[PDB]
Amino acid sequence: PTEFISRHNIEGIFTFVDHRCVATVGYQPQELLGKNIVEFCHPEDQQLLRDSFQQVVKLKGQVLSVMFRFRSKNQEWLWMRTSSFTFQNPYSDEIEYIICTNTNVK
Amino acid sequence: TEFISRHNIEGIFTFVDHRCVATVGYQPQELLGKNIVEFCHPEDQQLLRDSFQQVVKLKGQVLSVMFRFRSKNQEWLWMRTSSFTFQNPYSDEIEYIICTNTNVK
Ligand SMILES: FC(F)(F)c1cc(-c2nn[nH]n2)cc(C(F)(F)F)c1
Repeated sequence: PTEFISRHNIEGIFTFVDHRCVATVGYQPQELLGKNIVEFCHPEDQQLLRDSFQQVVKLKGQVLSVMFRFRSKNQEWLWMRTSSFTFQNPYSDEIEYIICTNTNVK
Repeated sequence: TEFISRHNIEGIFTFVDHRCVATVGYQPQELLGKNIVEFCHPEDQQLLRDSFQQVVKLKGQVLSVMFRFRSKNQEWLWMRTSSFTFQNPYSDEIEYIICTNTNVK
C-alpha cells in the first residue's frame, strides 16, 4: 500500500478515510476523521496546502496535485503527494466534497 | 496514468473523474450508467465480477484486480483497479464501491 483516499469538506476536514491510511501514515481512520488535514501539515507547508484547497474548488472537477510534509503517527514528517478534485451533482449548485488521493513519496 | 470511479455494488459507473479521458479514451459521459464489466475482455469478466462480490465482503479493505479494458479506440488496455467499499463515518451501510484505475503498461 502506497496511498489512501480521503473525502474532505470544503475547509479540509476529513469526512472519510480508507483503511490504507494505517499503512501509509500510521493512523487508524478514527484518528483522522473530523480533523482538518492542515492540522497534520508541517507549518511551513500549511499555506501551500490551504491555497491548493482554494484552487481545486475553482478548477471544477479538474485535478490539482500538491506536495507537503504530513505528520505520521510516530511523529516523523512524511513527504506526501495529494491529488485533489471536487465532487458535485447536477440537482445541486453546491460543490459537496473534495476527493484526495494521498500518496507517500519517499 | 489513473482516475477514480465510483460504482454501485454490481459495477455500474456512477461517477468517473475527468482523467478517464487520457487513461481510457472515453469522456465520463461515455461510461456513466454502464457496467465496467461491459468494457472488460470476456476472459477477465468473471474475475472482475468476483472482485465486486469480494470487495463488499472485505468491508472497507482494499482488493486489487487486473483486467483488460476496451479503450475508446478499440484496443485492450491492461488495467489495475484497487477497490474498496465506502460508507459514511461510524455508519454501517455500504453505499458505493470506490475504484482507483491505473493503466499498467
Ligand atoms: F472518498 C471516497 F470515499 F473515496 C469517495 C466518496 C464519494 C461520495 N461521498 N458521498 N457520495 N459519494 C465519492 C467519491 C468519488 F469521487 F469517487 F466519486 C469518492
